[PDB]
Amino acid sequence: VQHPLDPLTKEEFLAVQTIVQNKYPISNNRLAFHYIGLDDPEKDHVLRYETHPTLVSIPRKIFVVAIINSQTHEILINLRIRSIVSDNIHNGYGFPILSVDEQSLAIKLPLKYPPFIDSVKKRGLNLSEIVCSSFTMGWFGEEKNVRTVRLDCFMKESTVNIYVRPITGITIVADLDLMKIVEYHDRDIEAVPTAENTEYQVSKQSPPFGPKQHSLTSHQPQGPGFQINGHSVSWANWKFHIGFDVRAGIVISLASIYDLEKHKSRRVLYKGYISELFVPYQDPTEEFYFKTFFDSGEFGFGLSTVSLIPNRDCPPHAQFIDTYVHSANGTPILLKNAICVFEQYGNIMWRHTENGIPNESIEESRTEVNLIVRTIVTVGNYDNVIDWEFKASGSIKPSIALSGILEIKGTNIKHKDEIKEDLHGKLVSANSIGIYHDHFYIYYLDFDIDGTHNSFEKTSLKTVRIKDGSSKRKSYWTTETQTAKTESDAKITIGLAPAELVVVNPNIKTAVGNEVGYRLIPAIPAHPLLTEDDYPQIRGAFTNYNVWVTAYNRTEKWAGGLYVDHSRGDDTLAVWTKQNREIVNKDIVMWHVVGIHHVPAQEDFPIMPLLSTSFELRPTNFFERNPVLKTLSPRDVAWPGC
Amino acid sequence: VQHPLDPLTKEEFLAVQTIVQNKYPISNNRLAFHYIGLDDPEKDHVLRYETHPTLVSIPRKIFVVAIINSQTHEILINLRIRSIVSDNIHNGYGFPILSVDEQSLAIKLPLKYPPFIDSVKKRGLNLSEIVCSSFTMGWFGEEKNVRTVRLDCFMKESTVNIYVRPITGITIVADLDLMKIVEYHDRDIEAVPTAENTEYQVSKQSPPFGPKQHSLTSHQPQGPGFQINGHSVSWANWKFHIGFDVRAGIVISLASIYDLEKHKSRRVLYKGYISELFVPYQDPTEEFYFKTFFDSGEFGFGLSTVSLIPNRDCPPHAQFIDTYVHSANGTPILLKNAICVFEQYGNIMWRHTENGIPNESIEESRTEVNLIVRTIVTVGNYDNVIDWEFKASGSIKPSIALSGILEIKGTNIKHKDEIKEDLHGKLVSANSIGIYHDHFYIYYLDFDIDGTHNSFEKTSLKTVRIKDGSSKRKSYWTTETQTAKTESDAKITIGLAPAELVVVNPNIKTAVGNEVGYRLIPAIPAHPLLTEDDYPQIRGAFTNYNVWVTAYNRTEKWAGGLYVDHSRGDDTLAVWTKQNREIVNKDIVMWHVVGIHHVPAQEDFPIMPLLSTSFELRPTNFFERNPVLKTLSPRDVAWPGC
Ligand SMILES: *[C@@H]1O[C@H](CO)[C@@H](O)[C@H](O)[C@H]1NC(C)=O
Ligand SMILES: *[C@@H]1O[C@H](CO)[C@@H](O)[C@H](O)[C@H]1NC(C)=O
Ligand SMILES: *[C@@H]1O[C@H](CO)[C@@H](O)[C@H](O)[C@H]1NC(C)=O
Ligand SMILES: *[C@@H]1O[C@H](CO)[C@@H](O)[C@H](O)[C@H]1NC(C)=O
Ligand SMILES: [Cu+2]
Ligand SMILES: [Cu+2]
Ligand SMILES: [Mn+2]
Ligand SMILES: [Mn+2]
Ligand SMILES: [Xe]
Ligand SMILES: [Xe]
Ligand SMILES: [Xe]
Ligand SMILES: [Xe]
Repeated sequence: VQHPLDPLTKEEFLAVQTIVQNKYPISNNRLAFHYIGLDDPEKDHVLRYETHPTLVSIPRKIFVVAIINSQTHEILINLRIRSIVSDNIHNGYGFPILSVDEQSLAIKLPLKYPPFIDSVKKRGLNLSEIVCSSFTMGWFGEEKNVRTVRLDCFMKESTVNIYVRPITGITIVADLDLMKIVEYHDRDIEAVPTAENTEYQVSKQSPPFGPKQHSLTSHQPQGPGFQINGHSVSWANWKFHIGFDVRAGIVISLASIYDLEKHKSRRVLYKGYISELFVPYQDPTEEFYFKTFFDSGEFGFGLSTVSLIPNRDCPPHAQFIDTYVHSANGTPILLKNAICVFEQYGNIMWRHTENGIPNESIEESRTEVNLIVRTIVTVGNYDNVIDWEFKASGSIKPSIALSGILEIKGTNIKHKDEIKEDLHGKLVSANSIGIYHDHFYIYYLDFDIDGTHNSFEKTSLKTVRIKDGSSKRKSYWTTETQTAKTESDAKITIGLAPAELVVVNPNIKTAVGNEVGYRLIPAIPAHPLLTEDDYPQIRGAFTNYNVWVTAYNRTEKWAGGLYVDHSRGDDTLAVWTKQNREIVNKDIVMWHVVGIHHVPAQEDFPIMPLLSTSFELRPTNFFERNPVLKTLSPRDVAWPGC
Repeated sequence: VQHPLDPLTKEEFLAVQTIVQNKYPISNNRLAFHYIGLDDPEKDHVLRYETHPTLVSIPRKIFVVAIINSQTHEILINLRIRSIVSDNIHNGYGFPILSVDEQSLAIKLPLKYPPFIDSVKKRGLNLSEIVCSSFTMGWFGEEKNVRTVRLDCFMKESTVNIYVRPITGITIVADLDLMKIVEYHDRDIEAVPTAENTEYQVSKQSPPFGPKQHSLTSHQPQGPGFQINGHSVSWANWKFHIGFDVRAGIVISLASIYDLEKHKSRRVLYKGYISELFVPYQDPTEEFYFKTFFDSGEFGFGLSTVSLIPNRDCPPHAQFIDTYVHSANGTPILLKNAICVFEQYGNIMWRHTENGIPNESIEESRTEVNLIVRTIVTVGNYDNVIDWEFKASGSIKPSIALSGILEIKGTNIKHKDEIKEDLHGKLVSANSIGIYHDHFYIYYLDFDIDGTHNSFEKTSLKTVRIKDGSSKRKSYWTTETQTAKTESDAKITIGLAPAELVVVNPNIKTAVGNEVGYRLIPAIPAHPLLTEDDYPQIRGAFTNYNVWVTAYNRTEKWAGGLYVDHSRGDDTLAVWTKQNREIVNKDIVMWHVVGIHHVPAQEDFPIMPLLSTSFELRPTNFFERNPVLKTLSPRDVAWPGC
């Protein structure tokens, strides 16, 4: 019943807590769990299990990152035999994911800190309605290596929208290990933006409302087209596994599509997730220079996954999957409605109207039903709606949509005509600067296109000029396909030259002889605007290209490095690929960076309408012909479906 | 009841036919109507009519392009008084949109032409199962200016999928005025691809089918959220007018959004349509060198609009709008279900989960209902699904999706290993080359952002390096806004440098002082790969940039020129902008070129799954704040049961 790639259960978190506590009792040890996740089973074992799932036995192994007595420990546990197989101290740079508990403690410190109390009083602000939040500080060339954060504070009072009410102008640094403020500098007095009209909760808003949106009700006469057996999904011609990890968030594994013509299930994607985020702000002053969050490695995408609100975050009749996370003391926490799965209707699958045959009317239009797997991750002010969409046609469409709250920098300025220098953002409301920033996400995409042995092909589009009278045309374009030999050949800056980027299996061809493959259709690319030598850009060097390909390696999981808080950037994707390994006809992995540059506008305030992005992974000579040529539209059914 | 921008009614087409026949009787004149459309009412009159629609009287004026006795006539008619106001002969280069009737005659010619009959017999093909199609030939520097086309032929037999069964290797040129074949060269014998498994009609396919897709049934308890009064749509906070023209196809006009905070209807888009298409093939041999269709100007997007199939091309409960087109003799033809309007559910409008306030759980997620207006244009083998999507948030999202059939070049080659030279396409099936080609579409977007006096702003994102020790950061980015002064400043190649492109009203600002505007968020851009001096690229010079801005001019409607068939490219958007007019704080128009490079894959055969493209027009300081801050989700209703 339990699949080897399943997320950790309540029971497994408790056994981990127990096994680690046994070695390090809380009576004589300060013990904090900062990561508890499944140690990836060896791929060859997983592939053996797939073909004989009743026979192949894989032990559940757990990787744990724990701070014990102010030292970072890496602990591997075999849960079958309830033993610790290894326990090593991390000696390199960087620190684990911040825990929720230590943040909850850190944000109370300013409220009892006499210099903060005096700064607050001098501004005439109500101390009892201040909330603070912990921001990571990264690394800026210093040799000092301590677990410090910056604490920023905000007014609440008549609104819960705290992020639009900063108390701007105060430096507070807190050491999380010591749990105390180690630096304080009250620099500038800035007005706190009003609470008026910042409220986003319907219960706290007043009329008028509008425009009115008409309701819709719907029903599937034969129920859902997908079945979830534990974490294993069967839907239409697809099978895949839904996993979940406290750091990565959602993980799509073992994605295979049934080829009706060949009567065989065929692998596309062994493993797909978001490996890291990078959200660099563009305000170089003391107020914000340090704010370039790596959400996944600094806060945990899984740890920060929210409960989906039925009928809103997912359509009605969506099916929900609960997951478990853990707290700092190792206790499992139920995360209700962490993921949902639903079907989407209305799309045209394909069509043709034929009018070229005299005296014949021919038309055919068919519709598709698509599958969406959705999860939502909220880190502080940003909400990220993460979707994986599957289509019978074989396309997979990973998408990310952004909402939430702008990070506001407070200012005395009320109108644009008062601005006399670069504010490093747009004035989106009185006293409110929306600071310029980027969102970069990098996907790990372990394609095993019809098997593990794959290659990466760049199909360049090139212009040929005809000068020799051999045609009336002066020009045309044609393709020129190059196989990337090493990792340096697969570092692509999209938009420099026209090309299709394809992962193929060179060992498997269609009957006419084309290598089977999948191609990336990207959205308009964001490129880094920081300099390559800037400290946050070194740490976020995984954003240096839009696409990368590496040789598959178990231990290469996290693009910003295993330890991201205060990282020096000596363990990123950029660093790994300096080895310049061979990537021809072997197990390879694609990494794809997506992102936007955010120039805030007034529409983003006080809460922001969804901005949707997407890319498509499209079968490209994977099938002999259109895989949905023989796929029928869903039947028409008169309301109410009986 | 009749709005000035309404499409031509049956009655109006008949009056036009009558008026023109009365001056040019068919007893003494050869008369063909190639275009009959609404002569655009003057803008200042239309704006006056909007404010007083019961009082302002605009005469319906009709523009007609007719070939009369082998001369092209331009005829303007005032229908109120049933008179011809002007009748001028076109003396320049190029010819009108091909009529359906003359093509029907032209495609029969090969079947009675003894050299074709002999060429067909020599290949052993069944003459009674051959169908031919007329292809435009453009212009390639020759001084000759006649209405010729290339005729290509196809086998039918056990399939209606003719385009995948070419008879390749025969040149046939026919003069449409003379209605005869004026050139014939049988060059090469190529195998005709098999009919086997080319069928896309469900009634002509055999098992097995799959995967099974589950049905859905739906109902709106309070009916549709939109009303259509004639051609004027009211939905949510939008009003706009749906028009139709035999050349352009669908036209969206007078799009205004109600701003609840200001209690006022505010203009965004005066007029939006697809002005031209350009589909250059990349085979320079005698077989295809000439094939670079300008769909709209050569065949008519409106004339080529198909009837939408209920429940397939549009979801159930969509509302349909009939239009009229015309035949060559000027008779109105009813086009049932030419356009549909429906509402789309499921999207998150915005959300936030707040976890930063100790001991408080705060979450809010709202959904939006969006509006889709759809039409489908099929020219030969290509099907284009054209959508205009409106959102309560103010975004407009025009989209184009592509399906239909590949244009196949027949060949004796069965496997890729047999290929010894550039075939100018991919081998997608035995004997079947899918020839490389592009699709370029150009949109006319007459934004009148909260009024007619607008400017075009390029907000460049620039990297600044800090060297002088004033920050721990080495770098950041900021914005630099430049207003385009003249047309040369507004010719944008997207992807060269990072920037937001915004149309603003410089005379209207938000209370905090930002200019009201709308911004373009484009898809990954296609750029021309023909040389600029190639004959098709001169004719299609409107594709030379992704974005253009011109001063509003009534007569500048068609980006490839008024007369496209055999054009020399002396009347394109590129030519008009050599005037380099001023475009600061005045009535301006944006043109946006969208497109793809199509490298055919086997999945595209024998009929192709939908490839969807889109861009967003997003309000950018247009509103004081998030316009849907106070918009409530549609109410949830439980399935009633049985
Ligand atoms: C400060 O805030 C508290 C609520 O947390 C309120 O009871 C009190 O009256 C406030 N003080 C002032 C000066 O407004
Ligand atoms: C896997 O990658 C890491 C470095 O990123 C390295 O320590 C290890 O040797 C690699 N293993 C292989 C098989 O190359
Ligand atoms: C040619 O096709 C017709 C049907 O259009 C059929 O009746 C006839 O027998 C065919 N002849 C050959 C040579 O197959
Ligand atoms: C309006 O457009 C036409 C065609 O491009 C041109 O001949 C005319 O001069 C234009 N008006 C101005 C003032 O540019
Ligand atoms: Cu942002
Ligand atoms: Cu195409
Ligand atoms: Mn792989
Ligand atoms: Mn305008
Ligand atoms: Xe995004
Ligand atoms: Xe890919
Ligand atoms: Xe498209
Ligand atoms: Xe725009």
